[PDB]
Amino acid sequence: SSGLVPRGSHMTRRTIFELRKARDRAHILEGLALALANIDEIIELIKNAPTPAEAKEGLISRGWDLGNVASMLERAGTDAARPDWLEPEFGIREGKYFLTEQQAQAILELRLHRLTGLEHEKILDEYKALLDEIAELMHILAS
Amino acid sequence: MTRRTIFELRKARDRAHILEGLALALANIDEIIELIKNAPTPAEAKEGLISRGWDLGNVASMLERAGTDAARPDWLEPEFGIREGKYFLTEQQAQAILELRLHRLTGLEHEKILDEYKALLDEIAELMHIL
Amino acid sequence: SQFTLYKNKDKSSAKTYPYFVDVQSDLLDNLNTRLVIPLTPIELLKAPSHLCPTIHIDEGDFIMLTQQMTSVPVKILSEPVNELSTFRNEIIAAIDFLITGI
Amino acid sequence: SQFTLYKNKDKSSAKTYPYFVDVQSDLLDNLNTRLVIPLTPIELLDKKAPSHLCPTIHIDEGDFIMLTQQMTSVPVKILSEPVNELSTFRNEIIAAIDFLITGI
Repeated sequence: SSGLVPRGSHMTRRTIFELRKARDRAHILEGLALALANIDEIIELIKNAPTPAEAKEGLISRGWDLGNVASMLERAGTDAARPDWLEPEFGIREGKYFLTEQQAQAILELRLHRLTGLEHEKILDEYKALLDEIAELMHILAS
Repeated sequence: MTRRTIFELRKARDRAHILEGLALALANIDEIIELIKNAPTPAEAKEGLISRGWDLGNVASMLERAGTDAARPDWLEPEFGIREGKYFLTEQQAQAILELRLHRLTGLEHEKILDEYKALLDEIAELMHIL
Repeated sequence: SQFTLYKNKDKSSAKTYPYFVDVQSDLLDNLNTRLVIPLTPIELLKAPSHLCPTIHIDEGDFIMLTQQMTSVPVKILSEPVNELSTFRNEIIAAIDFLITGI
Repeated sequence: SQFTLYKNKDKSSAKTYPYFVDVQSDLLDNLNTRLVIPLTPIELLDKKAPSHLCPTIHIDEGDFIMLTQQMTSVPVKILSEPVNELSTFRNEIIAAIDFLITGI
C-alpha cells in the first residue's frame, strides 16, 4: 500500500529485513525524542557528570518523564515496534521511561542545533514515520 | 622552518579564537540553551548568538589575561570580542557552539576546552619568541 | 578549502563523478591529504535522502555520495569552481548519519 | 560491524597499514561499501602525530596510531579477515573524526 519494499524475489525475507532494520532505527530515534522531551533535565544531568562515561551511566540509571512523547510511547503499536532483543527492564516502567546504553550514547552525541524548533520536529517526524512503516510492515507479515 | 612557524602562529590564533567562543558559551550555558531552544532554525539561532553581547561571567579573569591580545587573528574586526563589558561572537564562534556535541558539557570535557585555550596562549607567545 | 567544490580532472571518473567537495577543516590544511565527497549527477541514477543530500547549484542537480567519502592527495584540488558553504549543515548532518546514525 | 578491526590482506600496503577499522553505522549495513580508518604501527612513525587527530591504540595486535585523515570508503569485499573490535574507543574515534571535520 505504501510500497516499502522493492519488488524482486524473496519478498517475505526482504520484508522481514526492512522490519528489523526499522525497529533498530526507531529504537534510537525513540531515545532522542524522549531526551528532546526532557531537554533541560537531560542537559543538567550531563553538565553534572565529570565524564561522558559517567553521564551515560546517569542517563540509564533513572526513569524519565514521558513528556510530549507520552501518547506515542504508550500506544500498543509502539510496544509492538520495540526490538525483540530488548529486555523487559527497558522502555516504560511505572509511568517513566528507562533508556538503554545505546540510546544514551546517541543522546550524548546530539549536537546543540538539534535543540532548535525545526530540528527537534524533524526528529519527531522521522520517529512517527518509522512507527507507521513498522505497523505497515508487520501487518503485511501477519497472514 | 620560519615559514612553518608563521603558519603555526596563524593556526594557533584561529584555534584560540574558536576555543575562546566556546569558553564564553559554556560560561553562559543556561542562556545559550534557552536561546537555541527558542530559535526556529540553526540559522536564526546563529543570528541570535551574534546579535547580543554576552556577560563574561566566571571566565572574565581568563579572557582578560595579558596574552589574550596577541592571540587575536589579524582578520578579526575590532567590533568582535570584548566591548565593555561584554563579548560579541563571530559567525564562526556561533557556528562552533551550534556544532558542540552534548558530551562536551561534562566536567572533564569542559575543563579540556579551557586548558587547551590557555595552553594555546602560551604556545602563541612561544612561536613569537621564535620569530 | 572547506566546502569548496572542485572539478574532477580524471577523465576516467569524470562522467559519474564530475565534482567533489572538500569537507576537511581548514585548520588542518598543512596535511598533504584532503577528505572529500564525490558528487554524482542526478541524471545518472532514489537516494537514502538523509545520507545523500541533493545539491541544486549553477553546475546543475547533484547527489552528494557521502558513503564514497575518501581522502585524496591535495594535488588533485588543482581546479576549484564553486563553493557549498550554505550547505554546511546538510553536509555535516549527512556525515553524522553515516557515522553516528543520529 | 562498526568498530570491527580487519587485517589488511593487500600485501602491497599491509606493511604500513596492517589493520583497519570500520567506523560506519550499523544502521547502514545494507551498503556495498564501508568507511574505514587504517592503523599504522607507532614504530614506523618518523615524527609525533597530532593526538586530537590520531588516537593511539594499544591492543593485542600491537601498538598503533589511527590515521583518521586517511579514512576512506572501501568495497565491503575486503573486510574478509576480522580479528578484533574497538568499540571501547568509540568516543576517541568519533572525536578524532569531529576534529578532522568540524575543527574543534
